[PDB]
Amino acid sequence: FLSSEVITQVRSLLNQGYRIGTEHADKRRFRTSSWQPCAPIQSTNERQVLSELENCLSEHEGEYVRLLGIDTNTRSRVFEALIQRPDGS
Repeated sequence: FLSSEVITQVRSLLNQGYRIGTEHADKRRFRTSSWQPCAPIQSTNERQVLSELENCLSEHEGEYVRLLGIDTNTRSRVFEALIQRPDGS
């Protein structure tokens, strides 16, 4: 289901030792950059992370979903990218 590009980004982050997070916003909240998190992904197992990521995406179909890479020691964000949009504009 997940794209090659999203799998590549996730592997890259995990391989570097970062945690993966995700958040979502409908079209109205996207306007004000008002995101809500999906459930935390504690696993560092690639199969599990991708599985949970796909659940976030499918639970929020028709919303924006943003992939995050998080330095666990700092809790600082090191990476962000949109991985799902509403495919109209």
